[PDB]
Amino acid sequence: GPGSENFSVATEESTEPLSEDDFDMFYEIWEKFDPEATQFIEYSVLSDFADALSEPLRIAKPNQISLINMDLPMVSGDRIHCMDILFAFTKRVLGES
Repeated sequence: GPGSENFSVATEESTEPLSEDDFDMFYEIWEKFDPEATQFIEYSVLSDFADALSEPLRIAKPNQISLINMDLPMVSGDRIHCMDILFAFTKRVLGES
């Protein structure tokens, strides 16, 4: 066996504010607006989706002003992609401003 008891110089345990339960909750609520699993929704229902989540991924209604102030893309000029919505919603929690 090695010396100096602990024998290492580093660790592998990550440090972030989110958990697996946040992403599971996101995908559970996502299916209510994209039951076809296309990975897209319209901006006309993005505000209902934003209010359907649990905290912290929630943006409590009225939320249209918050969505307008995000750097959210569009894929068509009227729809948005699942991962890009997720990113814009977690950006607040992560403190990336």
